[PDB]
Amino acid sequence: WIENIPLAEEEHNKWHQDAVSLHLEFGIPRTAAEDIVQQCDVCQERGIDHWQVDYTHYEDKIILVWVETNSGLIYAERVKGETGQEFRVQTMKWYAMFAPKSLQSDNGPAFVAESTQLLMKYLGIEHTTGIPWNPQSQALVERTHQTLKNTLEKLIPMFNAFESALAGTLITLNIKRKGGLGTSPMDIFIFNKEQQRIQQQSKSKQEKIRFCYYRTRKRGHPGEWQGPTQVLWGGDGAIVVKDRGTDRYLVIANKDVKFIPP
Amino acid sequence: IDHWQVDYTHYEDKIILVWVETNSGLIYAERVKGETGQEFRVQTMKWYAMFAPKSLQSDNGPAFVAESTQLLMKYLGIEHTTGIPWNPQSQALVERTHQTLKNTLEKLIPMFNAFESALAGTLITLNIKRKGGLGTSPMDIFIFNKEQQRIQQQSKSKQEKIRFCYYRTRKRGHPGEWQGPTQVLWGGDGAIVVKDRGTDRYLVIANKDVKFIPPPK
Amino acid sequence: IDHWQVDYTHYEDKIILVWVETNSGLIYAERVKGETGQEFRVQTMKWYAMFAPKSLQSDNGPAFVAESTQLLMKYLGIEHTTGIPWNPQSQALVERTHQTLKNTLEKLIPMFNAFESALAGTLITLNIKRKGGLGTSPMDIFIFNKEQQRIQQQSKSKQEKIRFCYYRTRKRGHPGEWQGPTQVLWGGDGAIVVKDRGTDRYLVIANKDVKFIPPPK
DNA sequence: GCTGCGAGATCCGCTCC
DNA sequence: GGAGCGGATCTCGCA
Ligand SMILES: [Ca+2]
Ligand SMILES: [Zn+2]
Repeated sequence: WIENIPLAEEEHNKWHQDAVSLHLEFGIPRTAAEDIVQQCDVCQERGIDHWQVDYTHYEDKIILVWVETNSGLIYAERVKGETGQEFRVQTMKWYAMFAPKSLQSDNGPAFVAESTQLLMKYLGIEHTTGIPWNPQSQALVERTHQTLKNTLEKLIPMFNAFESALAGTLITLNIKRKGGLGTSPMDIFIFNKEQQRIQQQSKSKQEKIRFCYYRTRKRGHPGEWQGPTQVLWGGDGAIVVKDRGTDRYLVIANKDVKFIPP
Repeated sequence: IDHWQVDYTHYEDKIILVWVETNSGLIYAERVKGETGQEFRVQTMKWYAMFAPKSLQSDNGPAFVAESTQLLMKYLGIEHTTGIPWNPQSQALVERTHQTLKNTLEKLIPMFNAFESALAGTLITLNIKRKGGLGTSPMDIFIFNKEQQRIQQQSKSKQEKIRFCYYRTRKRGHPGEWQGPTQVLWGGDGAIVVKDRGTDRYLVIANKDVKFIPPPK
Repeated sequence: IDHWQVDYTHYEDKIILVWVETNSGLIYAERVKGETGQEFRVQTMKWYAMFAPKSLQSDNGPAFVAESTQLLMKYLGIEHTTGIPWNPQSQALVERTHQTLKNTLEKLIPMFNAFESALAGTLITLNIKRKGGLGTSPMDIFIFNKEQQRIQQQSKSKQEKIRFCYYRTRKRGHPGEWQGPTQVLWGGDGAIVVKDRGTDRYLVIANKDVKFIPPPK
């Protein structure tokens, strides 16, 4: 946790990994990995709970597409109409069973409305609307629709309706399609939630800013007290701080820190 | 382990179907338009899409007893049993969940304006605000059970290694011949312990004079 | 034990260097011509001539920080820190000592013509007249601290006895786990003192919450 | 119609006092 | 259990 932060930072400086890879490798919190990645000047100059929504039709019926950037999870459900009210119904019914944090979409008649933004404001999940001019996004969106629509005709004859094939497509994609060590995309999502839940136990007691002094040990010589430095994250007797001089993250034991009243 | 149940409720001349879990307590709600079996079939397959059950128990229904329905449920491979449940625990859980959801939905009336939005919002509130045990949501305990069963099923991989190794000793200031092959007993940092056949004695040998070989046929 | 602090004071355009001690409480004041590095080193050497300090604290000052000063201090080989002491205890002690010495010096200025003789007489009178408790003068505490620092004392710490036991922590009547074996420190009546490995903090555990390890048979 | 060799160190396993 | 002791084993460099 606290101890391996500089190791992750220097590894990312060497190789320029991503936040998810750093989290899976060094075990650092996802927030810390995101902070490290975002602060990279080269990176400034793809993640969990990040989804994309696209519109498609088949046999003159309305269907919505929800593609997860990381877990490769696809979800769909029948939609009566493209109006704003029905669109909101589907969007928040999507949150009924999922807990995302980011979402991207294009411009549409039901995307923008006087009540659409205020409704998502209550949910609190950040959403960005823009034009996907990235060639990677263009080629990634194309394959998902073909993959989901190819499985439709493989099970039409003995299913009664199209909404019946709606669940069959999800069964074909999210249940049987497996990579790695026989891991399904839903397995990836469920496992991701496991390590995602851990950081709540730490951030629950960390929601109150504190200033503290730090002391640098050099060959067993305490030297002096230095600070003040903002406490980044807490640990079992270890505290990580930012050095103003060397611009590096340092780890100090709990026996060389005091409390400064606000 | 992975038991599910179905129950319908009537409110304001409308029918709401509820999926209930016994061991964990998952609750799901949906608005059933008509009593035709097509709606029940599509709801069941949507549930199979969004959930991975192993056992389902339910009462009798006008559309449940149909050859096509049994054929479809056997196509999905799930099991189902007929007859009214006689377990008081299941009845108590179902009644408590139904009364709680009814109370929550009737309390939440002024906040919404639409209907489908209202049902899905009630689903959100019931599935999120329900804190059981150490503040665990029903979906949270469900994913806990899934990850626990997955890790207990996959834990056998780390146990089936039984790798083989060679070893050699220093005699009269010079290295000896590569004795083996043999199966390692315990391997830690710096050295590993092995069983010798010449003297039937345990010997600890460092990593600087060993070789690692997969077990033979 | 044997904690010292060095400070400067001004009186009638005269610089006086003062050493304040915590355990013995003795004040040592001398006259310094100027707050230069070489003279500061000379004064520290004069102070070290009859005393053997172990812990020293200093405030901010240009003479305190210097490459030659730090080399000389490492020549001393004594645990000392230099910086800005914001601890209220040290500041309060030093200001109280300064106030006391300022109050006391003006009483014996007239009959003693020499300033050095006057300050020596004042400090002599203070350390021979002022007594606390049952009549404990500061040099008695100082010699007690000095005689507690015998080299032969450290070797007399293990005659025959050494034991081991477990310990469990209690939080509002709810006990914890045994935390593994740990080394004992001393055996009291009704409770014992142990050292934690995770936090390096000394704790006290009741006898009823401690499981004794039997001696080898 | 024929050819490698041993001196000088070092321990094991032994038995005997 | 201490004790020395006979012998198998090792490398290297003559040309
Ligand atoms: Ca020759
Ligand atoms: Zn980077």
